[PDB]
Amino acid sequence: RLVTTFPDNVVHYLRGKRVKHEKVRNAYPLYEAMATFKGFRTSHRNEIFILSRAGYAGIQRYAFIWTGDNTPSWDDLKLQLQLVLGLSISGVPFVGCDIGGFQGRNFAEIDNSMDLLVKYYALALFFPFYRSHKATDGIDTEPVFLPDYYKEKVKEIVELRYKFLPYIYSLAL
Amino acid sequence: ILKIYENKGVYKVVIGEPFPPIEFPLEQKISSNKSLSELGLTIVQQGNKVIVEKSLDLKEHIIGLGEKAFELDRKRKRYVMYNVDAGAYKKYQDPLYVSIPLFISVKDGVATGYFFNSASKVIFDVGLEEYDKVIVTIPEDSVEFYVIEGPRIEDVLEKYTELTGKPFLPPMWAFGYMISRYSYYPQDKVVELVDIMQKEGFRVAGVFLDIHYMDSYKLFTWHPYRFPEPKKLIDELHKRNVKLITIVDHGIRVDQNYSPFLSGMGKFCEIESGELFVGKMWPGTTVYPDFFREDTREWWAGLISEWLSQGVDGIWLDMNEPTDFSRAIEIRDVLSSLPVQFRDDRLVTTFPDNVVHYLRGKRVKHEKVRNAYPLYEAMATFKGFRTSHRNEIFILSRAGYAGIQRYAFIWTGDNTPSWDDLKLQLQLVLGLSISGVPFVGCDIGGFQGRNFAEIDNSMDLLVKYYALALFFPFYRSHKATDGIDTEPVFLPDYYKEKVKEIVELRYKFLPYIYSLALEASEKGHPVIRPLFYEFQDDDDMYRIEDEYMVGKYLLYAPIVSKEESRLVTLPRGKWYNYWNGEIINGKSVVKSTHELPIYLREGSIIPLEGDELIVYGETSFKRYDNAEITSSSNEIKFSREIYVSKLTITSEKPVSKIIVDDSKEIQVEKTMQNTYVAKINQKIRGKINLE
Repeated sequence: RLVTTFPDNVVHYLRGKRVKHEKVRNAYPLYEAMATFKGFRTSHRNEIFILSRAGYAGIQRYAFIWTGDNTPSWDDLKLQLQLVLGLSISGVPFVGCDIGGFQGRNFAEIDNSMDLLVKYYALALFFPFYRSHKATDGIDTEPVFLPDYYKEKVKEIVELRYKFLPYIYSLAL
Repeated sequence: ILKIYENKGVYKVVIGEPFPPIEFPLEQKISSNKSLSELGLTIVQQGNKVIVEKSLDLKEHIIGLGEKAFELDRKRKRYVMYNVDAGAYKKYQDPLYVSIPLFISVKDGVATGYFFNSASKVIFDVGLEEYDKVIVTIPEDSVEFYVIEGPRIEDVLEKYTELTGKPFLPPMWAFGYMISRYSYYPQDKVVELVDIMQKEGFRVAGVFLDIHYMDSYKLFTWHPYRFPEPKKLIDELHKRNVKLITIVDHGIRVDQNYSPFLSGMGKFCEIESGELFVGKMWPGTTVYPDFFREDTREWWAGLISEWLSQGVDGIWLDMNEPTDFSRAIEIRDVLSSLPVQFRDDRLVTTFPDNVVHYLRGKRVKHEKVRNAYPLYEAMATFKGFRTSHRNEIFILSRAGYAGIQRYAFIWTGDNTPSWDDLKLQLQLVLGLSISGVPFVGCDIGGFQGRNFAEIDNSMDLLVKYYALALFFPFYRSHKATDGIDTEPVFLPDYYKEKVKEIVELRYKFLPYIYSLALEASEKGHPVIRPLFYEFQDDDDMYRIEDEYMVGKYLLYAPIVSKEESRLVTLPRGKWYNYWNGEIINGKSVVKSTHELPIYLREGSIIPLEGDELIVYGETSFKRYDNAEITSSSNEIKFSREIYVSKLTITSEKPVSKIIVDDSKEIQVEKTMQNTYVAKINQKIRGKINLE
């Protein structure tokens, strides 16, 4: 995976000084989020919403963070919980994961069963960021495409979330 | 150029000047009034390619495409139709062994079929490239496809079957319990095993002989040491009423003293430059028959016929994708030393690109007609049975193309034993079934042995396989060389008894299954069906994949997990619980009450072993022996005199007595809720009344 990072000969200008990318790499997303947040101010937009995949200390000033490209599976339920809680205990409060898992059907070790999907909705019941996201070749995971049995379960879980939204938002404040 | 022909709700669209892999007759070529736009299609011709587009709505369902390791509703995936030796395939792997370029669209409850008659590497991009479109790409400058009107899915399949060919009617023993392995030998061991199986109560219909029976893998030969007395072997099995099916590959060994090689000369596949296509297969250096040629077909039929004359009862065609290993071996020889791990590109096992065939006198590239290869091999093999005046025909094929149903059964190849595979096998056989190939099955217990860690050989999983395929048309146990022995006789009594009861239950339902087979060969209706086939108007049905219908009357929800019970989704209408007698209202979810969750639909007639008969509601049914049975008000009519042993009537209203032909009255007995039994044990002229 390290092959997907910027090469070693890349440089930036931090506070007027020329520095190597490897010395300041992790702060890159922080400064991008900062500039994007500034973009909302420039528009006199009071309701700000920014989602970021990467981050560094301070990223909480400007954005929500979701756990990226997770794989649908029973084990992933426990993994996502460790990921969001680790982020949360580290200063980044607004977090979540892709409900139903991002990965589609590009490899065998993916579990697209509907009862697992229902467990994802239930797992993130109280997560700050509650989003369903799926890859291009993954089955359609919108609740409206589920058999009535499962559709009703997702419907009741989402309604229960909205019922607790006031509490969640107070904690956000 | 663009021509459109119509007739019987089937539009034949011709783009350019097509040269089909096989020609399908049209009994009325009437030029159509409907245009492409009224057909909802867009067509583009480019660099030797034809792209056909159709819109795709959010609620629209796409089914078919044959053997696909994916969910039955095919949306959000780009499929490739190219026969390939899939090896130890896993879910979501594509492509596989069979290529049926047919897909059915169900929009607003109405079904429409689309069949592209090209055996080239056709791409079906179902809402992937463009979320709201189905894009079909045919790698040829010309092509002929058909739009098949429904409106019922069954209506599309009847027309499709009418077009490509009705399934042949196989003998009843072809649906019996088959034992197989890779491989059973020497000949004395084959008989010993059959004896133990029968002695312990297992009714074995036939045994399959894999490649170890041949002499150095040479087709049409017997291993001199393992099978020195083929006649003895054959008579012993027949003496025990057991059929013998022998595997036959497609590779002819390049051997100077091998008869088939010498007699087949002139009829083998060639390469662009004119030499023979010499490759690698089980017998080593090999050449392959060009089955696209009439004469090659006649030559093959002759060898088959001669082979059948020793008393062999069936032919099992394998590796007929067609597969070749020369490329793989070439790579393994050059990089064998290197301590690096190779990638598993299955496409490397297909024929090279420079291979050519002669189709209807014309020289064509293998890549243009590849998928039809197994079809022509099966055709020639079927012709071999005719040449032998053999009425009971049995042919098993691994690969296939549209029309393969005319000549053979298809099994899902080299599956891996695992709990997840239970669900995969169900999608595979149902996909094949909804695509025109009715006689299908999978290797019970899984083919893979112990050549890699991710294989589950637990006995309770094995039992679940037997239970899963309870109603599959093809019921065979097959295992790889290094796999544990999976024959029931080697299981602890606890598990052995369970397999025994499952097999007995299958034989009890054989009459119904065989009647559905007759229906398949006459009307092209599949034997096993996904729920959406009978209830295409209910969107929920397209997400149910661990349940399947056997015919129009029986719903089976096999247990595909370690649980003791499962949730069963019942379609609209009333359903009768086969085991405890409960009748539940459709469009609901209930918990299973038995290990084998079977439910009968209101309006069912099911013939069982030993002339037994189950009737629930009003319907009409044709038994395999031509006897038609009809149930209405309180009357069961028979098209002709037939014997009836035990009659079971399920009814919410009590039944005190039945009357045979207006005179004799038979004692009725309430055995459980909604269940009434009458021990008739006598011939019935024409009717039975209920009171």
